Amino acid sequence: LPNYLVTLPARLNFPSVQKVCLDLSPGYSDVKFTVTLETKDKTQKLLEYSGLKKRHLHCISFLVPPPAGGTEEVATIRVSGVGNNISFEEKKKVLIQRQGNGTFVQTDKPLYTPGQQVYFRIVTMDSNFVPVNDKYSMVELQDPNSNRIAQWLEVVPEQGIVDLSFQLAPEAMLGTYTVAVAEGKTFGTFSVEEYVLPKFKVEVVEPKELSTVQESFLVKICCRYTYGKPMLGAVQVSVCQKANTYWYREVEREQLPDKCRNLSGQTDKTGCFSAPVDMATFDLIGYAYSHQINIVATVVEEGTGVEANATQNIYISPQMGSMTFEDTSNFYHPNFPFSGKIRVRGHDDSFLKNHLVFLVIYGTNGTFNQTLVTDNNGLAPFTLETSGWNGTDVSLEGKFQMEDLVYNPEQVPRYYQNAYLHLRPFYSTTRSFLGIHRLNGPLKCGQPQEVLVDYYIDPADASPDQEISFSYYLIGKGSLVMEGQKHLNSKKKGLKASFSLSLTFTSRLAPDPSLVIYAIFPSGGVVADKIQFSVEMCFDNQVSLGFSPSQQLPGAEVELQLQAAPGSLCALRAVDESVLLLRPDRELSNRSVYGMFPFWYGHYPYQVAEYDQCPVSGTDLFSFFRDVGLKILSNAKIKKPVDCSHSQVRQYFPETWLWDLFPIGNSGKEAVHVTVPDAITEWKAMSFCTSQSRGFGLSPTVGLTAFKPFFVDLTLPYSVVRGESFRLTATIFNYLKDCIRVQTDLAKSHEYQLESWADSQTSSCLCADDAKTHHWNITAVKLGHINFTISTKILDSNEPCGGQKGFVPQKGRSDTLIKPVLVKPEGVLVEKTHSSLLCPKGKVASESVSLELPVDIVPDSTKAYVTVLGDIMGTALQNLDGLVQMPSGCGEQNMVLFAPIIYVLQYLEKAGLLTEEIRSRAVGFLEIGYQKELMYKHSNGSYSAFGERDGNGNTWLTAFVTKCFGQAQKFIFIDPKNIQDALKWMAGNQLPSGCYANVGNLLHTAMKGGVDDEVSLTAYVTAALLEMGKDVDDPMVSQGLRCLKNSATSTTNLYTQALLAYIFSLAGEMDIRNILLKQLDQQAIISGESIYWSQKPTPSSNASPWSEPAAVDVELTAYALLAQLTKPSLTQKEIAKATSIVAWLAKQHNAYGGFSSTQDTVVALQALAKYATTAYMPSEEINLVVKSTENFQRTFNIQSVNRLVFQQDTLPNVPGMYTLEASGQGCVYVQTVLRYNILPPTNMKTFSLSVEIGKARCEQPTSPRSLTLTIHTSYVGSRSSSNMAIVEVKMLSGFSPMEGTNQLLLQQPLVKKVEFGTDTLNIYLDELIKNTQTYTFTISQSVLVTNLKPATIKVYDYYLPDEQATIQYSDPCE
Ligand SMILES: *[C@@H]1O[C@H](CO)[C@@H](O[C@@H]2O[C@H](CO)[C@@H](O[C@@H]3O[C@H](CO)[C@@H](O)[C@H](O)[C@@H]3O)[C@H](O)[C@H]2NC(C)=O)[C@H](O)[C@H]1NC(C)=O
Ligand SMILES: *[C@@H]1O[C@H](CO)[C@@H](O[C@@H]2O[C@H](CO)[C@@H](O[C@@H]3O[C@H](CO)[C@@H](O)[C@H](O)[C@@H]3O)[C@H](O)[C@H]2NC(C)=O)[C@H](O)[C@H]1NC(C)=O
Ligand SMILES: *[C@@H]1O[C@H](CO)[C@@H](O[C@@H]2O[C@H](CO)[C@@H](O[C@@H]3O[C@H](CO)[C@@H](O)[C@H](O)[C@@H]3O)[C@H](O)[C@H]2NC(C)=O)[C@H](O)[C@H]1NC(C)=O
Ligand SMILES: *[C@@H]1O[C@H](CO)[C@@H](O[C@@H]2O[C@H](CO)[C@@H](O[C@@H]3O[C@H](CO)[C@@H](O)[C@H](O)[C@@H]3O)[C@H](O)[C@H]2NC(C)=O)[C@H](O)[C@H]1NC(C)=O
Ligand SMILES: *[C@@H]1O[C@H](CO)[C@@H](O)[C@H](O)[C@H]1NC(C)=O
Ligand SMILES: *[C@@H]1O[C@H](CO)[C@@H](O)[C@H](O)[C@H]1NC(C)=O
Repeated sequence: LPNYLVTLPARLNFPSVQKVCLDLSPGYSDVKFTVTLETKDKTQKLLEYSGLKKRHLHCISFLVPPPAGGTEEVATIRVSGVGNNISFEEKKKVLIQRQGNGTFVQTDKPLYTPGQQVYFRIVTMDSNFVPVNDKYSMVELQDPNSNRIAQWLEVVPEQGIVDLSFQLAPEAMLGTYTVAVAEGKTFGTFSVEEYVLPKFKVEVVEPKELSTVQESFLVKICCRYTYGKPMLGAVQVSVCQKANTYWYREVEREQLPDKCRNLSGQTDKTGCFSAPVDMATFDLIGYAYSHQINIVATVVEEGTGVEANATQNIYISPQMGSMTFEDTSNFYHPNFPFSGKIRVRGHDDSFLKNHLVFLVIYGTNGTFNQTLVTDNNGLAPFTLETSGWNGTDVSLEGKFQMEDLVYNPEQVPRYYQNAYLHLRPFYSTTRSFLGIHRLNGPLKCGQPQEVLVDYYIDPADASPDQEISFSYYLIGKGSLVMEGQKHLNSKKKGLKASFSLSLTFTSRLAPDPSLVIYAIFPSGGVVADKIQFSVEMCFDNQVSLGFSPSQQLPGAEVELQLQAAPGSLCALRAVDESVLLLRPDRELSNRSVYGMFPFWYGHYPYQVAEYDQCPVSGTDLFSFFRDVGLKILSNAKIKKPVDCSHSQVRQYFPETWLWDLFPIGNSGKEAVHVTVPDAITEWKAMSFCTSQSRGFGLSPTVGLTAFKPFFVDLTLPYSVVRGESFRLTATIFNYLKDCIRVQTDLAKSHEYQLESWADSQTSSCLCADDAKTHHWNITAVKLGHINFTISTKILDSNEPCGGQKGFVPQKGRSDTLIKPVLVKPEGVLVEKTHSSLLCPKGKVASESVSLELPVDIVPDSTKAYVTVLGDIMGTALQNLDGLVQMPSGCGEQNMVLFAPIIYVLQYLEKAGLLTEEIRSRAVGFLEIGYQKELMYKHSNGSYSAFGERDGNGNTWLTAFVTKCFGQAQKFIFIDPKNIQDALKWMAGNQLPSGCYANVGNLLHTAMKGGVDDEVSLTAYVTAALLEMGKDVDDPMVSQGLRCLKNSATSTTNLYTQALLAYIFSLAGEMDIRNILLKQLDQQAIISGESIYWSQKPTPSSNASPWSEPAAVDVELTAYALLAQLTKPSLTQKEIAKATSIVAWLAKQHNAYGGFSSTQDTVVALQALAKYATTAYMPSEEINLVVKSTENFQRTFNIQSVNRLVFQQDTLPNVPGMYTLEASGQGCVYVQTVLRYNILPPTNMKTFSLSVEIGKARCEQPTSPRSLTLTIHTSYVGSRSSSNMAIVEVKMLSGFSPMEGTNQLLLQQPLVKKVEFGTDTLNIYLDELIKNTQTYTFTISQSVLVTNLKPATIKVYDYYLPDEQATIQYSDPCE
């Protein structure tokens, strides 16, 4: 009878196109076939084909119909063949399933410091490696507290690629961040910590995984600096084996002592110490000790005493070798030779060449032995004659050695990993053979490959005149790739010959494709073979990367050759090799891209898995197609009839070098020139590109070696004082093989004095892996930043440098390093500010400033300038990042750089002056503020002044922060979970009377501005809510307002009156606003035309022209000015009263648009924003006249175009009298700023301040000097307790706080946060009482500076700069 064979994949993908094949044996000229696909919605007639007079295999392709269930659906494949007298039908079940899309997220590094800009990319592709260009609903970024800190909505890719960036905050939240795409369904993570710290690295070079067969192993501990030069010092080693912890507990049993072997010694001139450690010390065998050796190496530097450690754990493994079966199947053909290979490896996986290995054959006819020898690739080929096997199962085992190893049973056994193979005979009803040659190695993709096919045809299955049709099949990834038929006429080649197949491996073919070849004889029998290949993981878009040249000096040019398909867009990544080495994670690799998709599935899915229905009552041709994911319908004898009776510590993470997108032109190649970085390290680079024509591509990881012959290092102090001598330490390092003559020149300048003088000139000779140190005594002369230029260069010297001539390379002859050092003047800088509001109403408006100088002025510190702007807010606009020159490290003090930006933008938007250049600058500032604040978020959602270092949230600061994040949603993104969880916690702390409890107090009495009771807070929380736009019908407002009505009846405090007047100006109860505003007028102090309020007693009448900002008065005056400006329609008499209040608040400014502290700088600029929003006028032309005594004059111009422009000019004239003269129409804000240095006055009016100095060993001149400071302070001021306190400890020149100075102070009383600065240590104290407090820490000297000038210890109330104290301290050995 004639046969048929229908095949199609068992798993059909809805985006993919699949094939269904039909293999017809001859004899169907009257029988018509129709292969239909029967689903739920339709019956799709796939293939419709009648038979021929010969054997003809006819495949078709078709589009997969949509699965009905949205995700997947089981359908029915039906094959029917209707003829004259023949009618038969057959069905199978198949699985249609939606394709998975695999999305990846690549960050430029996987570890960042805070303040670095994080760049990342997002591309979605399908299993055909085609980039998806659909829009994404939401890309958001999450911080370690899982607060949503940025989002981009409706991002459209460019050729499938999304390129995004985010600026980290310079102290941003430490930990693991999360990048979410498409509602959290696909994501990636990256880390942020502080690093780059170590000066040198202790490296354990020789430690590697050990084996119990070693008698001793050599521990090699090499110590080299971070730039690579060796370091001399003493080494101590601790090579221990700890006792294995055991779960069982028994009385009077102790853990065994750690078997150790301690070693000590010194490094050689390579920086390495080495000593063998015998394995007899450690119990290599007992369960009572752990199987790991722990090596602790601690190295103290020769001379300086700098200590560093290293820990490497070494697991011990007894395994000595492995063996695997490659190029073999799990089946065989009887009577014909079965070939294979045996791969043999040692304990380190090296290919063991010419190794005698034993192949043992287990069978029914006896145990037979063959000896094999391996080749240079570690492969041992064999061939077994299956004619003597009688068609039975044979179990194969490859052994290293024949006799079994004899070991003591208590001892840990070393074993050899044998290879095993179970062979089932292929059931054939024919006596023929079909056997396929297999190819060696992972095959190169795209190249045509010739595969040889051996065959024998027994004459009892087919006549020797009959033409023989072999049909072959090629499967990749569980789908049909290639098909064909090889016809062989048995007269031309005989009945024993071979043929070849010309195959080409593409990317759509799997990394493991399957070739199945079969032929049906007229008896219905089948003979087949199945072989799987190893292909390189390729892509249809060839992307290459290349550097030209691949080695270059730092600072020079280099050509970056980038190649892809035409029309491709490429995403470059150039990274320090240390970054790819320290986390070899899922960085983008060919294995990672294939790893996204389940390509390993090549079996029937369980929804359409074909089981053998056995009546349970209490390797053939079908098994080949199931093993490649192919369903099969056939009537030939294809199946066996069913029988039923049952990281590391290697290096730093510096700059991401290159991160750009490059489009590839029509040429297919693109070359750009990039400048090589100054750092001496090797750069690894990779590129990935997308094209709609060729799909995704990926490059090889190519390198660029930035190498310079010699490196120089500058050890310089940061800041020194005038009159001091410091030690400039310059070291010169040689990385070459040869000795070079080097001459190091210190550039002569008039800005410092050299004590070396003419002794500095020489030319010392420096050989290989060698270093020469150069020092200069430098007396500090000029004040300011002084550049120190050192030019070290290689000479063409003929003197004996090394024995032969001194080497001169042709590139890298002269290295020049320039490092500046600040020479700060003595004492403390003082600032004085006379800010003026001149509104020329057509007339000439005039004011006069007198620059009076004190007597004991530190020289050259005198500078003064004048700032002119067309806007009263404009001084704060230029210094939004620098409003207050104070530490901003608490929960509230950070908000001095968040709140004022929001009111400025609301003013500039409502006045329309908001440019995109300004909006882009400002928006980025708020993002840096938002991140710092979230470090003070608690887990419940509230905020405190120091985060979780406080026990609870603070009621007032949470209401203040919530006020700002809601109004920030109009400009930048804010997570609503932060707003809602702050409101959820504050609603819980609302008291029954509608007032708010002061959890964490109402803050300090000059911070808050007031204290009297809890009603004072009920004022602010309701005020903040209404600022946010909340309703009067809001439950937190309405119950809040109900508590504020009976307590507005008999209220006495001046602050509380001005605060309440703001609230009822927002609440709309004008009846109570006017009662409180009139109580303000009777307390108003009018000085000239200025109207302000003050809780402090009235001065005589004299207000100093220079700013003396009472933070009580400044904050208080704005809350009145705010209460005035919330009447929705303003009279010209109310505008003028607001104008009269303004003429005092604008005078108290500092040099940066700030005032004196946190809230007052916020509240007053918040008020002046509401005034400038109300009183905005585009100024026509204001012409300002500046006059001085000694022939100095200056004219500025202010129009509506430069209203916001910061215009500044310094006064060349010595301090005298100056005259403003404002003419035009508009208003011009003019500020006068004076600076000088005086000696710090020992003022002890509000705080007691003293300093004890602990005993340093002055008689030790080669010890890193330690000074132990003991500081005493107390609040002797008028009130009971102070506010939050700063202890500002300026350092001595060349000193630094020791390791653990943070952790020392935090345990000591009242300390909340310790902060080390550049040259100043700031300590936060909660408050200071009248009890003398004592705080002690130790500082050490890192750079020698002599003739030490005194540094300044300063203690001051943060929210009251007027309540301060200042002392000095000096070196006791000087
Ligand atoms: C893998 O990615 C593809 C490509 O984006 C996803 O297919 C797309 O899914 C969307 C949403 O279901 C389809 O848009 C819709 O079009 C219909 C008309 O057919 C319209 O009535 C809807 O309102 C909607 O706009 C889009 O056509 C479809 N694209 C293709 C080529 O079919 C697919 O869902 C992703 N698969 C997975 C598992 O994520
Ligand atoms: C290698 O050297 C480093 C640096 O000397 C060692 O790290 C240090 O370990 C000590 C002891 O645990 C830490 O001090 C402790 O800090 C906690 C708070 O963090 C405090 O409550 C304790 O009272 C104590 O002072 C110290 O912070 C830590 N330093 C750093 C920079 O991590 C490290 O343990 C050494 N490793 C080996 C194997 O020798
Ligand atoms: C993933 O891609 C990497 C490239 O980043 C592939 O690395 C390749 O590794 C092989 C094996 O070392 C190298 O193949 C050799 O090529 C020479 C001809 O240049 C040939 O004579 C040798 O017999 C050998 O086949 C190859 O140079 C290297 N690079 C590239 C670009 O192919 C890696 O194989 C890929 N991995 C997978 C699983 O596909
Ligand atoms: C101390 O040395 C540094 C060099 O390390 C000096 O800074 C340099 O100042 C010059 C000014 O002529 C800069 O040249 C120009 O800079 C501008 C601004 O970016 C640029 O548009 C020009 O194309 C040109 O390159 C030079 O780049 C700059 N170098 C650095 C690294 O900032 C500094 O002025 C010296 N200070 C003293 C007190 O000696
Ligand atoms: C530099 O010269 C000054 C002169 O007073 C001396 O005191 C100091 O010790 C010298 N330092 C070095 C490193 O030579
Ligand atoms: C958070 O607030 C709740 C009250 O809602 C309080 O019980 C809890 O102790 C607070 N936790 C912290 C860490 O502030």
